[PDB]
Amino acid sequence: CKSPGSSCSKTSYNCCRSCNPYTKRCY
Repeated sequence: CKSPGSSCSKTSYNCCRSCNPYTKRCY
């Protein structure tokens, strides 16, 4: 996956945790 704060987005589900669209980063 990516970091638990990696700059994800809406389609980026590469977070082992999840993607926060408020921070555009993973929770």
